[PDB]
Amino acid sequence: IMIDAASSFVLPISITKNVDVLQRTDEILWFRGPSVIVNERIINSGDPHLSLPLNRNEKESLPGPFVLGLRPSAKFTAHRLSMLR
Amino acid sequence: FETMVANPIKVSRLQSNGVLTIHYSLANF
Amino acid sequence: NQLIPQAYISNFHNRLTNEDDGIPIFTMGNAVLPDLQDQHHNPFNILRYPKIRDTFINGKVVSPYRLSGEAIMIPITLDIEHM
Repeated sequence: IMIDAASSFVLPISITKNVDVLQRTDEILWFRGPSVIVNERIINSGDPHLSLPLNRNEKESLPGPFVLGLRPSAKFTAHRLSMLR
Repeated sequence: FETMVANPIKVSRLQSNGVLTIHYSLANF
Repeated sequence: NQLIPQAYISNFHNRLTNEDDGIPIFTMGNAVLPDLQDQHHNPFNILRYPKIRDTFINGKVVSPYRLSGEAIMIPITLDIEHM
């Protein structure tokens, strides 16, 4: 098992005409494998949809992925933006 | 386009870690 | 490191024969010297003065030379042409 593989490759043809959005060298980086898309970094380790207690076939279409991400209320953020200045 | 072997970009791990950024230390004329 | 030695520069004969310094010994900002200006403790700033890198480039290394009730003062003239 080696560590020093390249995994980043550049085609010699300069196609930098419509390429202002991708990841450039500063040429285009062409990796060996695809990317990883992660939804949220912080998990909600409580929240009994995930905790599964052992008391008492049901579905629940929860609104989006933002239930499991620990977001603060706008009341405190306004209380903190008043604490800003 | 499938005969277009690309250029590998080598990291050279010692260059990744601590390279800084000699006449300017004036003891060598 | 990064320290200049205290000796080993005697660029004086070149200034004896520099023909701009008014020395009668031999014949054949806006300051010149930073003796009123600081340099923010970087020794490269003294190379911007023209009479100082003149002593760093045209300089030499010397070895140090090593060695009555009423004075009678007699002025002695020395006039020798030499090459």
